[PDB]
Amino acid sequence: SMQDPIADMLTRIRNGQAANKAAVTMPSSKLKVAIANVLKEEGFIEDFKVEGDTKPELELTLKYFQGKAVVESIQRVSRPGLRIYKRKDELPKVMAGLGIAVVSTSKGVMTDRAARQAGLGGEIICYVA
Amino acid sequence: SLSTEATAKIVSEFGRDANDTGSTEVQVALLTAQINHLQGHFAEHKKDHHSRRGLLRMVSQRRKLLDYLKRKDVARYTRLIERLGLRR
Amino acid sequence: MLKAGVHFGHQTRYWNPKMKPFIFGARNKVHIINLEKTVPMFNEALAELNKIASRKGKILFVGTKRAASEAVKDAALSCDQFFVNHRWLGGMLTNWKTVRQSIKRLKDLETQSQDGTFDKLTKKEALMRTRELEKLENSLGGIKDMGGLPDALFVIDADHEHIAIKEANNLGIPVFAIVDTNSDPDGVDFVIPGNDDAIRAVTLYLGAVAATVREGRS
Amino acid sequence: ATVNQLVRKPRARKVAKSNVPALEACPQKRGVCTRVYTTTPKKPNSALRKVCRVRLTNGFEVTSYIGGEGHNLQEHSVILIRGGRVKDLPGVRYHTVRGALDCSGVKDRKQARSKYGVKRPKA
RNA sequence: UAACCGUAGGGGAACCUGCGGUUGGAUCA
RNA sequence: GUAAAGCGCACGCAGGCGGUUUGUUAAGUCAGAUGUGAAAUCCCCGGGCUCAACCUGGGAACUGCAUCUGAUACUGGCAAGCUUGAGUCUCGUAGAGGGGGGUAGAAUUCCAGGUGUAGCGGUGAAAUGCGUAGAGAUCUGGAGGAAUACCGGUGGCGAAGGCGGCCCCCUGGACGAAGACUGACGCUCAGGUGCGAAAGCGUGGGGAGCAAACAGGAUUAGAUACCCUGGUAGUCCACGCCGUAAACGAUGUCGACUUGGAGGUUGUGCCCUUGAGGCGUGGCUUCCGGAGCUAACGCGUUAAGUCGACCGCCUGGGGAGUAC
Repeated sequence: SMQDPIADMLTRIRNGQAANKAAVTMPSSKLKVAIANVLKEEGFIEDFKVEGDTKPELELTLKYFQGKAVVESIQRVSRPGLRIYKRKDELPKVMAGLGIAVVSTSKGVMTDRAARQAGLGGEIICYVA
Repeated sequence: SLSTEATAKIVSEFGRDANDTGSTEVQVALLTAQINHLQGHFAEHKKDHHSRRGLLRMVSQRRKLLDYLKRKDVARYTRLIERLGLRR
Repeated sequence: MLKAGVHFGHQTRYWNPKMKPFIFGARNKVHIINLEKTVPMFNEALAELNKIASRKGKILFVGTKRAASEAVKDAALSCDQFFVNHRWLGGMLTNWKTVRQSIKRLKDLETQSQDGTFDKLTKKEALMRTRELEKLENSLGGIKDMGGLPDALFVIDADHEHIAIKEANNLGIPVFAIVDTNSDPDGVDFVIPGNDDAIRAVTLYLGAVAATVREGRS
Repeated sequence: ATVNQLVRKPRARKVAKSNVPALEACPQKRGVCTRVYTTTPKKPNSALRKVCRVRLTNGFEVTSYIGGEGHNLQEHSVILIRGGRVKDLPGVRYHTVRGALDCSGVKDRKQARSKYGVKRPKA
């Protein structure tokens, strides 16, 4: 959005899923693609690309196993006016461990397990189940 | 609103170049005119509120621009407020 | 540029605020159903039918509508499955228990003409009894082969076959319906935003359904 | 509300109103007994019950209920208020302790001896 | 005497009347 | 939304929040470490009173504050930018947007005069009332005030309240399109300022119709009403005040997403533009309705669906929006 560009990413992804869409598109961003990269390895998204050397536009591909979709849970937490910063011993564990939790570390964007395995903390980004 | 022979006129007096109808120095100054000119209009009628709403608009809108200059080039601010006899 | 060029749009401005993300864009009185938002639905639904058909399940095609009745069996009956092209009885999915009872007197009614057991009673009597077939063999004649609730229900228009879908989501029987602009897709777990009408729209997809189902079980 | 709207004016409490004039945070209070009434209950019930105005040690006057199948208080006898209001009797949100001070206690009662005025019967 | 809100005046009492708004009005007005 | 709850509507200071890129900083933040965080409680493991309560060793914890060494993804600061947000310019378009001043035609009432004659007016009936001092009707001339049939619409404009005859003058906003320009200059906004139907208030005007009050007639058991005959404030104007309404979509403003159908109104591109016309592409707006949401009714791309930023508000009924 014009105020919360990251929160929009999640919404556009979840809104697409519900509508059984194929691919979601929206303006890119260092953090955005960075986040989009994680869900990739996590198998939450098929692939992802962008267009524009001056006018970048993210391109994500939704995913679904059977009748229902894959990403059946995606919400934010560390939003503006109410940001969240956890330690290496406070990091959340989405769905008892199954779901992932994106968190920006001094090393870069990671997941609840990722950063933990490292032994460092960062500003939580969102919960993906 | 404003006459072309005036709008397109002033633009060529504050623009740091040519046909720069965007430049704050320009737009901002362009606002004072339609404002000062209307003050003579509002002197009469008075009860005409729906027109003052727009008047106030361009006024605050003008200020929103002045604050910007101060936050982009201190000089340009004090360098323009004089040419327009602003601040009062 | 493919066959999906027959169900472009339907149902004027009556629409339904819910059916929006599937609207190509209103134009010339009525709107259009964004086919690009229909392509995934075009198969995603069929995929499950193809998958379930392999499990040797059941499929009931509901289409009480005239322009779909006579032209629905060839896709269900011929394909040997289940369908109801008439007034969907009240409970043929929930109160099946007592409903099946009607099927019996229908079956045993059939056997009457089968053998010489038809030349019984006054010539008039046979007539009074034969009428039951007309109704029975019609309202159930295409469901008699269902010795128990199905596993998935594919209904044409989501509006007309209203009650039909209702009972379904109350028994846990998945529903694959081809809704429409003025349709209420909130009751369909597998929406197929297409022209609920159009003599061609119905046939193509309807027949296309049995297609995947036919060899669904390999 | 919102964090901001909370930082300003958070969540207010609620001063618990303890329906009891003879507060002082006590299990009971001593009285003097102004008189002995026999007021009638509300609309749902009938039969006249026994009550009595009490001049609590803290001045705070108030009528207390005199439960039990047998009254025996006087217009000067000293009783002990306890609590527990009574529906049928409005304003009467108290009861005189049975078997305490200058009061008496139910007679011939063999059940629920603790309550009322009785301590181990004729055996 | 459709009701209600505002506002005003009047009357044993609910309330009546005027002006504006509302549908939280029945019957095809 | 209807249960208690969106301020009547705007503008906007403080405050909160802030599109995209690179460098930089290292404040937030994260990592390590050093202090300190009294002991005792609590907790874990383990000891002694025959057990327990109890007593007791060590640790764990004390979620904090500070300091030091780092890490630089995100937030913040600084520098230089970028253009899609926002804005400026150009040229068009529609409009009951506002303020001022004119002006026209229909009708009412009244004044005068002509014709003409015993009724008119009113109601469910009636009666009050007006009529032989000549009404009513009719026709001619004149005075005056208020409102603008038809077009008028499920229409349009406005922040809200609201805004309809035609003409001129001063003026605001909205939208489209080729574009050109500025370069995050933005969103929200307690307090604050301003705008606010009608009724009402002050001064001075005006006053046709209508009409609280008031007065007659009728109804009725009564009728301080509904009905009828009259009628004052008021309704109208100026200027100042009052600020309320079921000030209602009973639904705060801003932005991004999410099937469809029929229609309305206004701009623009295009099509043998040969046409009423046909195909798109924007603004605003009706009705139906899918997913979903919902306690249900219902809402449904103009959401009451999925989200984000800021603000207002609610916390059982009565007492009471009352007392002070």
